[PDB]
Amino acid sequence: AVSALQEFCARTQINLPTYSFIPGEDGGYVCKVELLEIEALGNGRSKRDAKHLAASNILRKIQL
Repeated sequence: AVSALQEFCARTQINLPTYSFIPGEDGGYVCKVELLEIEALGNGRSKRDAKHLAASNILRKIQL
C-alpha cells in the first residue's frame, strides 16, 4: 500500500506521506499517516502491517 501511495504522490506531484507508530492496546501496533492534512490510522500486529493499512486508508481519502 505504501508504494501505491508514494507513487500516487509522485504522479500528482505532492509531498510524500509521513508515518508514526504507537503500541497497540492488544500488544500490536497502530500507525498514523499524514498527507495533505489528511489523517488515517492502520491496525496490525507489526509496524509493517499497520504502515500499509494506514497508507491504504489515506490513499483512498485523497485519491477517490
